[PDB]
Amino acid sequence: KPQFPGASAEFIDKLEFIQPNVISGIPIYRVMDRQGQIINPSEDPHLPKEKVLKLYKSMTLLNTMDRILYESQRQGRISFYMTNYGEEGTHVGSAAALDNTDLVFGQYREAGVLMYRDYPLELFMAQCYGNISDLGKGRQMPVHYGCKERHFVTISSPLATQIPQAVGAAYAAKRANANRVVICYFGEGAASEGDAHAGFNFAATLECPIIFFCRNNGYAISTPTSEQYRGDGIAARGPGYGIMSIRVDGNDVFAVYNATKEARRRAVAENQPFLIEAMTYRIGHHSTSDDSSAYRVNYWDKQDHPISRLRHYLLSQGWWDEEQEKAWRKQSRRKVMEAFEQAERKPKPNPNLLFSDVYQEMPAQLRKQQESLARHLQTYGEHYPLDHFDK
Amino acid sequence: KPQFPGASAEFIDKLEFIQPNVISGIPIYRVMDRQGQIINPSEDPHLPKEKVLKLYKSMTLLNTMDRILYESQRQGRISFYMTNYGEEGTHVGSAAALDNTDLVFGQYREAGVLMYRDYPLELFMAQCYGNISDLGKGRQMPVHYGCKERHFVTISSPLATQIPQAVGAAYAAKRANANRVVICYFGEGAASEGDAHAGFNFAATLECPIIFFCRNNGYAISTPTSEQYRGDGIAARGPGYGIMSIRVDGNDVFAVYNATKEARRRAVAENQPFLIEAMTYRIGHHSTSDDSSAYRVNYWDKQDHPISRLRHYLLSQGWWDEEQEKAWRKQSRRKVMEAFEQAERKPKPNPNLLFSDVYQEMPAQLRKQQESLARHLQTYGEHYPLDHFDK
Amino acid sequence: EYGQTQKMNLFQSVTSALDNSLAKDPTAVIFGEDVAFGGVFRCTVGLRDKYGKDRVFNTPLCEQGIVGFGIGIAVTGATAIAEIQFADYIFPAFDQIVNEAAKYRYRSGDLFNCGSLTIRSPWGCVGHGALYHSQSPEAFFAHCPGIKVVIPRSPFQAKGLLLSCIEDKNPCIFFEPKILYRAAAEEVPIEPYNIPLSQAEVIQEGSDVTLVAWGTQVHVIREVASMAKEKLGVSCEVIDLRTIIPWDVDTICKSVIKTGRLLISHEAPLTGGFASEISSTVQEECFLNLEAPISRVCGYDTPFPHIFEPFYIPDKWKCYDALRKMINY
Amino acid sequence: EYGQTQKMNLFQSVTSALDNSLAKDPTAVIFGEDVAFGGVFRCTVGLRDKYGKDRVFNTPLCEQGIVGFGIGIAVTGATAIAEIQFADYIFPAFDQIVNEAAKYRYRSGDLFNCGSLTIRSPWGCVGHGALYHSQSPEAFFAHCPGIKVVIPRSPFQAKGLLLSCIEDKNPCIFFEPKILYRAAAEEVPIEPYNIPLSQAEVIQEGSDVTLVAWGTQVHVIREVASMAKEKLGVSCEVIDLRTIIPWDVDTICKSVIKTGRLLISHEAPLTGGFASEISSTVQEECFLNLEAPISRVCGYDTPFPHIFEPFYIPDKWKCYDALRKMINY
Ligand SMILES: Cc1ncc(C[n+]2csc(CCOP(=O)(O)OP(=O)(O)O)c2C)c(N)n1
Ligand SMILES: Cc1ncc(C[n+]2csc(CCOP(=O)(O)OP(=O)(O)O)c2C)c(N)n1
Ligand SMILES: [K+]
Ligand SMILES: [K+]
Ligand SMILES: [K+]
Ligand SMILES: [K+]
Ligand SMILES: [Mn+2]
Ligand SMILES: [Mn+2]
Repeated sequence: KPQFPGASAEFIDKLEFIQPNVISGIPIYRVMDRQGQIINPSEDPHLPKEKVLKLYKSMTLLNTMDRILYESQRQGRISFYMTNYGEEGTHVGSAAALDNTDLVFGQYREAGVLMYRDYPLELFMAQCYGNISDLGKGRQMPVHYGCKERHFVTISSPLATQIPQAVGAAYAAKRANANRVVICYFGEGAASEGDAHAGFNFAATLECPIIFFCRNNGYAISTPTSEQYRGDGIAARGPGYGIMSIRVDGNDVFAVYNATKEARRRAVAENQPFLIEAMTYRIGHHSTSDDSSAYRVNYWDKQDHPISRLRHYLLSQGWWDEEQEKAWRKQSRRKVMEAFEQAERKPKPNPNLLFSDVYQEMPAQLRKQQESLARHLQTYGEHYPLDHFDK
Repeated sequence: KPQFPGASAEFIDKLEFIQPNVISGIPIYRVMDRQGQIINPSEDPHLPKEKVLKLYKSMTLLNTMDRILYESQRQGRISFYMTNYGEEGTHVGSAAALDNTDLVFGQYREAGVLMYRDYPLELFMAQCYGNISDLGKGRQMPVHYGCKERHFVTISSPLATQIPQAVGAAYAAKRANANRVVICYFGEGAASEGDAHAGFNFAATLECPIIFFCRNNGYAISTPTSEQYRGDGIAARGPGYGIMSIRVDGNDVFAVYNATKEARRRAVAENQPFLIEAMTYRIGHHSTSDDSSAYRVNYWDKQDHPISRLRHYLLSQGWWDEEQEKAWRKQSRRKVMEAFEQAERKPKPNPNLLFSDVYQEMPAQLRKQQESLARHLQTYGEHYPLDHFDK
Repeated sequence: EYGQTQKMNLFQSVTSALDNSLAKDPTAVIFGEDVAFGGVFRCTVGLRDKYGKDRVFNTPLCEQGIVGFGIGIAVTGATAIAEIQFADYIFPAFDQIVNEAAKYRYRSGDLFNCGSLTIRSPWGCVGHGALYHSQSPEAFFAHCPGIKVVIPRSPFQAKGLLLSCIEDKNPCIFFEPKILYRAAAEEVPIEPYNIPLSQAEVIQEGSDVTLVAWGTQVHVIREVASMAKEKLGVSCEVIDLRTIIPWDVDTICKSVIKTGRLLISHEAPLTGGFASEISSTVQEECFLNLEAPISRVCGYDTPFPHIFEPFYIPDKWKCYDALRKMINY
Repeated sequence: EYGQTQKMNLFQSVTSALDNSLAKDPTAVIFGEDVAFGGVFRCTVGLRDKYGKDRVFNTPLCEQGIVGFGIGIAVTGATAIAEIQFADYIFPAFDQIVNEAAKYRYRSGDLFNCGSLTIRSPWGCVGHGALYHSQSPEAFFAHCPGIKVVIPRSPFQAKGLLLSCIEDKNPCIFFEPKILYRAAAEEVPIEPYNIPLSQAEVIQEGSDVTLVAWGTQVHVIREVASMAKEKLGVSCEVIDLRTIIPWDVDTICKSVIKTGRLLISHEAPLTGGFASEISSTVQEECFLNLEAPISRVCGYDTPFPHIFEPFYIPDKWKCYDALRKMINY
């Protein structure tokens, strides 16, 4: 028997290289088919009607808000936007499986998690407009949301940085006996970053209660996955770090839910990381700065959409109908438009706020710069958009 | 059938998390037992006597040099040293399988590769002393060797940085139709760094002819592998990136040779990366700055040593004997001592050389600083060790 | 001037520098995130079709990998033109740039080098880029011997300076002011030409005050020069620094010996910004000629804000007011 | 002064600061490469046994992970004391420090913060550390609003400043001059005490010239002060800066208003070094009092060499000669 400290293994006396199995990779777990029918009854989570209607209404309200904010950006009303089309199932199916106080770290394309947690339309709006109501004080680009009350760590643009951070939060949670999980969302592109390798490894060695949740939506901006990796997606990487791993159909809310629920239970019980790779398709452009026709959708939009698949399920069960669909479309539109109008009417925050929170206390030299802008505006204010800003 | 672009996979209708298999990991490939007997004749590489004697004499000459330089550091004659005890088999077994002009990138504990390539004792010495003969001009710490003539890229202290670099060299080699492989050595600790994840992934996606060679010697300084990772060592990570992978007994020169030879052939033919994890044990301290008794050897030194195992093989074949062992011990000692004495007698390089090669051409402001030191030494020279330095 | 020219804006002049480079240097390759289809600012459009998929290609999403990979290409002697998608995302590669690229030649005694590496990256404010699409990181690299850092002000300048970076035998970071990518076009030679590195350019002679900036901020100080002339009767000498390191100490000092006053401006934050290095050097060299303290008009010492951008940047009014105080000192 | 004291050198004062911290703050954890057995400089010896394996522990070998992980601990409100084994290896974590830690509070509008993070790292020359065991990276961090950077000169100072970093509600980098780890011991309070951040210390009053340094270099300028007095009859005011950012502008300026001359010295390379920020600020604030140009006596603009270390460093002779020229200016 080998005595080497680095591995637990038998000897082998024939030279044989381990070959990756990519052509027939980790199977994709699926609970309902594209017609919204349950494939295997023993896997049916039999969620109650009111919770399933919450999944659906959360997904559609997010879709409504996406359509309106995307168009608002094309009209020049907000500077930037990123839609969530085709991925709304990965968001609400996973959020539904969490405790309200489980801590979330994200990338930018997980707004449905905040929706599911009842984040007010007014505050999605306030962040996109950078208005006085924004708790972020208008400092970050649109869709960089954060909510301390709903345990959703403020999004930042640098990819994958949140991954080792989520692992540290999970460690602290373990020490505090919080009895809570951290979940950490990221794209398959972001999984290429060195931070992903650090997070995955630290989670397993330090034994942290964390779910790594990868949305694999086939592109990282213009880059197809054939150029992102040559292994069997992101799920196949988990076992090499000692992480329990699973691949799910991320257009199936029940498959996403079942995997997240089981991962959460085991991670919190065993203080051990889990990886979920949700297979989906990025229906929209990457962002309002991207024209995806420059490098590549309706197959996905029309055949395999999380919202269509759950609607079919709801129609099959007699839990929704055309009259309910029509009335909900109308009311959610009206609710989004009401938040929207209110958000555009608000001024931007006082310009002084560009200086606070750099440190907890403003250093004296920073206060001096703040004073210098105030004096500057007293002389040259007519050359600045002061009437757009609180005073 | 799933239609997702991110993976090639069937559906599955039962929830089942993939479990890492660590207790019974990737088996360790072995050609000869601890008595130097061939276990499976069909795996015997039947290397010719003169090449096997070169393996042996390279390993022992490196051992002789290690003993002398380690002691030279304890006497205050060189500032720093790192020995290669117990790992000399991973070095010469792999180097023996390469073409002379295959490009090597290393970490610091692969000096046997340079030995095998006939790097002069004088130049190992010159680098450790930082003397006038050092082609590195005395700029780096001891054991940071480099040789352009023998295609061995200068070692640098930051861990794993050479990994994505070796991948880029391999890409350039592919474009040039060099018909050469790059090999890139690193420790199991260094495999934790973000650079390892970048190198592995880029090698597979960009289809590069490169061998990643990991010495897994059970410790990264004080840190045992149970604290380094929780997966099945480093070999188990390769397949997840799409890299053909193998684990070998790195105290068995033939197992190391056979794996490196086959990897080289296929990598250059197919433009595809290979990963070899050589299982060994770090017999010495981490470096002359480390006292390993503070955190942890003779089992390894006496039962499973690459030099002892090949000696037994040589004795079993009638290719070496006590009289040859005795005469070789004596002559290699004398050769090392001769280089050593010559190296201590040489002055250090001219102090001006601290300024050249920062850029190819010295910028004017840097020349001004060089001129400023010259003027400084004209007034205050008696306070500097000028008599140790060329003039 | 340089054979047939044509009207190009800054993104197009970059495309032209890169096309020239891959036409004349068979070793040259271009790589990074999303470069294959033309890039998110369209700087590599057409090149993959023209030169082949092995020469213009996408990498995985990993900046430490991109720079490590490009160093490795350059170690073999092949020209490696890496792209980092925004200068704000250069930081993952900071160890490969500072500990590896910059020190490669020195630490090997010139046995090995990565001289044939250039890293190009969009840089500077863009109206609404906020904290991670607006940064100006040049001062972080200025403290690292062994690299060069170059920033152009216009399409003609960009193509000349980028070709010099590509050809220079030292690792170079070329920062492209992204707010200029589709700004006004100017005449640019179709064929290759070079503008020297470590040479500032005096773009307007003057006698009362020297103004120094780089990138977009050159255009701001040129407009401040016109305001000072009209409102104050003050003659300003306007200098584009061009190369951050190694920088053109002599040209700046000669100007300040003539004028006796220096104002330096840059979008990057004041503290540790590159203006401190220029100020402290000129002060040492020109001390006896200084009629007033050297002014620095910079970004505030904060991250770069979204909605407050108009209040953050060192605009022409901020720079004018400072200049007014300096002339009255 | 501060209750019972005992003789400690700098590594021991660090151990004592950390023991005090884990005794009084149950959330506090210490982690990094090789910290569990006591660390490669013995700064954490005994702590794992005393406080438990969940509180003092080894991470995998990945600096970007260590800093990301520590930010995450601190996001929850728990005190995270990360160790980076040598300051030369802080660069892999540069993106997590600059883009994440420094900007965490600002970018969230104070919804989230990583105030309870401290990163400690050995720093500065050590006789034969060469390029990657000798670096002084403080100027790279000085250009990053939202972090603090602190460097002590002695055991008593180190324990007071480190405890202030640990307790301060902002991410802090604490650099320990490794050449002082086993240098002379001095009396250090056994119990916790604090030395304020962003406060320089005038350690010797003088009237002709102000000398500023930090870390080991404070001891060099103190010896230069004694040489100037004996050889030149010159009275030097000696200031330990202590905090690199935010730095104590007022104390330095007040000294230079009194003396009229300033010499600043640091082992880090001249160009982009922190001396430029001090010089350019003092010049703006004290311009009318300057009797001679502000001097900077620094490391050369090269990587840090192995065999040439004695020729590289800004030693007392280099600093004395500069001071001699400045007084004769
Ligand atoms: C470190 C870093 N590099 C590059 C970017 C630019 N960038 C913003 S999103 C993106 C693609 C991310 O793709 P993926 O992770 O697959 O997420 P998706 O947008 O497809 O949901 C890139 C390259 C960035 N934000 N951070
Ligand atoms: C980026 C970086 N971090 C830390 C170090 C300090 N360090 C030098 S060697 C070493 C252990 C490396 O272990 P391993 O890779 O397992 O190689 P081995 O010494 O066991 O052959 C460490 C932590 C370094 N050189 N570079
Ligand atoms: K992020
Ligand atoms: K290295
Ligand atoms: K170059
Ligand atoms: K702190
Ligand atoms: Mn994607
Ligand atoms: Mn090891």
